[PDB]
Amino acid sequence: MAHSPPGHHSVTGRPSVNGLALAEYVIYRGEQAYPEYLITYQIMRPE
Amino acid sequence: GTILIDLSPDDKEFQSVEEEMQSTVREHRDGGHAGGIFNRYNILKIQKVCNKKLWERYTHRRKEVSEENHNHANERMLFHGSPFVNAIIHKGFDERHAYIGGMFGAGIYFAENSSKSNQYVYGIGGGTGCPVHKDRSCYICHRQLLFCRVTLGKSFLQFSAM
Ligand SMILES: COc1cccc2c(=O)[nH]c(-c3ccc(C)cc3)nc12
Ligand SMILES: [Zn+2]
Repeated sequence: MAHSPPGHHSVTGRPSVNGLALAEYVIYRGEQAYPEYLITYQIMRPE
Repeated sequence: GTILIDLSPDDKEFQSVEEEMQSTVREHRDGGHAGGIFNRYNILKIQKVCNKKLWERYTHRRKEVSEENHNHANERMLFHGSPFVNAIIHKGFDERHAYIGGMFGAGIYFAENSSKSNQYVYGIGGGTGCPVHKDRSCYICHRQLLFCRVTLGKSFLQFSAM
């Protein structure tokens, strides 16, 4: 696993071309996330 | 150890998580290649994940980060899709769960778009899709995503051409 940028604890990846795309985030220590909910689902075929 | 507690669909907590899933679906530039073709989900179950040890590991680090960032943890709720979901809920996140080739570095990746995380349920690029049908757009087989508490602290902003 890489290290965070110096002085930082994560990276925010922000799409600059697709205006409807939301951000993606990267952490470099597993201790900075807790798996709070487990969601079971199917994708639905569009009608 | 981890225990999983089912939420009732009549519970506001269930309904809030479902709405976060459904409202953050978007179209993807691969036309559905990795995650499938869909505009919405059928939510089958939502479980709360309870592990005292993992929670304490998380809150200890959150406190360290908050103090380094002038009393601001910058904590978010974000999606995570992974072929290692079964391992993560029991053992917690660690380096085995990182995306080594990710475009923002070798680290563990989370999304605001549920549909972005859905692209990783069957592996990077959707792998070969579901085990039973080898279909990245399978409408039959059940999938799992995590909705996670994530401490960002001071976050480096990287614009990306995506
Ligand atoms: C660019 O990678 C991602 C962006 C946003 C969300 C995720 C995400 O939810 N999971 C993974 C991912 C990638 C590789 C492996 C092995 C596991 C998860 N990558 C993501
Ligand atoms: Zn299938």
